[PDB]
Amino acid sequence: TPLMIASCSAVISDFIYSLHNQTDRTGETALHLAARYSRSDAAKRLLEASADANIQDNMGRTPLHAAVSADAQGVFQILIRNRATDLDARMHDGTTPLILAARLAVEGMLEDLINSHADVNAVDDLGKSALHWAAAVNNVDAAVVLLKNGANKDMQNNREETPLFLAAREGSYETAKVLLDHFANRDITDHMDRLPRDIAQERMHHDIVRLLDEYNLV
Amino acid sequence: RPPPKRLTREAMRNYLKERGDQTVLILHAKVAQKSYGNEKRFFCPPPCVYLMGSGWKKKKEQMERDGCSEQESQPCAFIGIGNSDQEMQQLNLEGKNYCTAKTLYISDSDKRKHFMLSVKMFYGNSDDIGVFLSKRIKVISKPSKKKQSLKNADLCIASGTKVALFNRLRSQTVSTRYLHVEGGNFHASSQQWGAFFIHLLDDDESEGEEFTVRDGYIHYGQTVKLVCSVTGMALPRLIIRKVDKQTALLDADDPVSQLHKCAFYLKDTERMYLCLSQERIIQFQATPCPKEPNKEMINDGASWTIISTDKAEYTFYEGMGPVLAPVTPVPVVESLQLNGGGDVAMLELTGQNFTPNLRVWFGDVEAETMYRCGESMLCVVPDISAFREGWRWVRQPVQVPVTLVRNDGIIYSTSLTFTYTPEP
Amino acid sequence: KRRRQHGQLWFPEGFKVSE
Amino acid sequence: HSAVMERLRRRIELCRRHHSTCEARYEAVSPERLELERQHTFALHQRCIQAKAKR
DNA sequence: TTTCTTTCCCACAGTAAC
DNA sequence: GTTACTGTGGGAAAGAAA
Repeated sequence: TPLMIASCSAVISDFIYSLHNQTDRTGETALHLAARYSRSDAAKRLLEASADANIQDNMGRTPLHAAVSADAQGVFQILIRNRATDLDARMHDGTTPLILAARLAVEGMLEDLINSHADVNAVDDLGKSALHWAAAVNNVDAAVVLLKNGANKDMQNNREETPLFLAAREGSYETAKVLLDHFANRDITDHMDRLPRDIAQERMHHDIVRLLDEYNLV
Repeated sequence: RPPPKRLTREAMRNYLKERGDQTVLILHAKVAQKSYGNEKRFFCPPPCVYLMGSGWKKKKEQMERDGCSEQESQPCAFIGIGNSDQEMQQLNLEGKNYCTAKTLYISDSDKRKHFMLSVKMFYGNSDDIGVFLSKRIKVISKPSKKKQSLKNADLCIASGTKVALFNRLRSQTVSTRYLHVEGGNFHASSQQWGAFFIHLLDDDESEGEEFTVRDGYIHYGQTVKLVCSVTGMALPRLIIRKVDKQTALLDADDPVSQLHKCAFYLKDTERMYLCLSQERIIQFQATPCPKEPNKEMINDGASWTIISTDKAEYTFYEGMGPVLAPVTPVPVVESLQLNGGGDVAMLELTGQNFTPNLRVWFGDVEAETMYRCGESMLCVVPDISAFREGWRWVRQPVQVPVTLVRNDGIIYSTSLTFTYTPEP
Repeated sequence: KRRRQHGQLWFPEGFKVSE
Repeated sequence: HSAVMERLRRRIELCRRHHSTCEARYEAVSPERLELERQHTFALHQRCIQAKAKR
C-alpha cells in the first residue's frame, strides 16, 4: 500500500531505496496498477528494482495484460522491452496479450507483440486464436498482420468455428474478404455441420454470402 | 402498434426494487443415443424445462389485467432438435412448473456429431417469447462398453460435474425410474430426475459433511460421493463398481464412461449395495460371492446407468411492458474485467449472444456501450459523481449493480456487481 | 484437493453396518 | 498529453464507429428476421390451440 | 490380421384396442 | 384372450481405424 499509493496515482526511489504485495480486492501488484493507470515512470523503477513482471492478479492477468487492456503505450513498451516479461501470458480464461490487442482495437500494440516473437496461434480456453477475435471484431488491419506472420488461417476453436466462420456470423465483410483472399477454406463445418455460408445466410448478411459464392473461387 | 420504449431511468429503480425476473431453464444429458432405421431410442433422462422465477407469475397477472383467459396467459412451448427437419413435439405446462419431453429422439439421418435442443416458446395468445436452446449434445452410436482411455474425454465423467442415474427393469421403457429427491429422502420417481454432483474422495475419507473433494476423472473403485445439486442432501460415502450380467465387480480400475451400468457400494461395511425396489431406494446386501472373491453377484435393480447432465439457463424481465420482439436471444455475461481506471475507466464484458442493441446499466445509470462481437462488449464506467453529487473522486467504496438492458426495455439481470474503489 | 464441498447425509436402511 | 489524448480520441472513435455500423446492420434486418420468426410462431400456436380442442 | 466404432437384427415384454 | 405394435438391450455383421 505505501509503495502502491505513490506508484499508481522520487516517490518510488525513496521508499524502495514491501514490493510484490497483492491487494485484497484486485489482488494486483504495484506493477499491475502502475501498468493499468499507465504510470510509465513508476512502472519502470518497479522493474529496475527487480520485480516479477509475470505475477497474476485475482483473474490471472499479468502487468502486461493490464498494459494492453488499459492501452498504456508507455508501460506497454517497457514490458515488451523486458526480457523476463512473458509475452504469451494467459489469464484464467486463456486470454493472451496478443488477443487483447486485437480485441480492444488498440494502435499497433498487436504487431509490436507479434514482432517481439509472440505465439500468434495462441488459443484461449475456448480455442479462439488471436486471428479469431480479429475476425469477430472485424479487425482487418490486425487480421492482415496476424496472417502475413504465419497464422493457422483455418484453425478451429473448441466449437470447430474457423476464423472465416466468426467473420460470417458477425458479418465482418472487410475481414471476410481478407481471409478469402488468402485462400482460406470456406467449407469447414463447425461442430454442428454448418458452413460459414449458412451462419451468414442465417444472420442474413447477404454481403458475406455473396463472397462465399463468387469471391476468389476454385 | 406502440413503438418500443427506452427503459426509463425510473423504470430501473422499480425493477431493482421488485426484481421479478422471468427465467426459463433446461436440463439434459450431454450425450444421446442415435436411433437407426425406424427405431426410436428416446432421450433418457428426459430433457426437462423448468420455469423458475417470481416474474413468471407477475406476467400472468399483468396479461389478464388486460383481457386474457386462463388459456390466453398460459405459457405454451415446444421442443426440437436443432436445425433438423422433424416436428417440434409440444409440452404440457398446465398447472405444472416444469415439463419433460419423454419422447425426444434423433435418427441416424442426422449425420451431426453434435446438436442442441431447441425450445420454441410463446404465450397462449400467440404472444412471442423466444427460442431457448440448451448446451450441446454429443451423438453416440452406442456406449463404448469396451475399455476407455483417458485420452478421449467428454465421455469420461469428472469429479465435480453433475450426473443422472436411472434404472431399467426387464427391458421396458415403461418401468425406467430415475434417482430423485424430495420430502427429505431419495425416491426413484419415474416422473422426475435430478442432477447429482459426483465428487471424487480419496480412500482416506472421513464420515460426511465438511469433507474435501479432489479433481480428476472417475474410475470404478474410487470412493465417490453423490450430492443433490438442488436440495443438498446426499448419500453417505459410495464406491462405484463396473457391472455386467447382474454381477457387480470389485476388480475394475477402468474409467467410468457415459452410459455404463454400474453398482454403488455403500460405506466401508461388509457388503450391502444401493438398489431400487420398484418403489424407493432402500439398502440391500448382494451376498452371493461364489463366482470369484472379486465378483459379488448383485440383485437386479441396482445396476443404475451413468450419464452426465448439463443445464442451460436464461433470465430476463419486461422492464418496459410487453415487446413486439422476442426476448431471445438472452445475453449472458461470464467475465467482467476493468480496463485502466480513473478518467478513462472502461469495462470489457465477455459472454454469449451479445447484441448491438444492448447497453450496460451501472445501477440506475445507463453507461455508453460498444459492441465488440457476439461475446465481447465495451462500456464506459460513469464518473462517481453520477452516484455521489458531492464527490469528484471515490471517497468511499460504492457497490452498484450491473445489468444488461436492451433498447425495447427488456432487461437481463446479470449477477455481477461493479464496485467503485478509491484510486490509490 | 484444496477445495471443499459440504452437504447433508442421509442413510436408508441398516446404517450402523459401517461400524 | 495532447499527443496521447489523440491516441485515445481515435481509439474510442473507432470503437464507436464499429458499434454504429453493427447496430445499424442489425436493426436493418430486424423486420426480415422478426417477421419470419412470428411466421413460425403462428404455425405452432395453431397446433397448440388445435391440440387443445381435441382434448 | 487385430481393435473398435457404426449399422443391422431380433426377441423379451408391456401397451393399446378390440 | 387375441392382434398388431414398439422401445430396449444384447449380439451378429460390416466397415474403418490400427
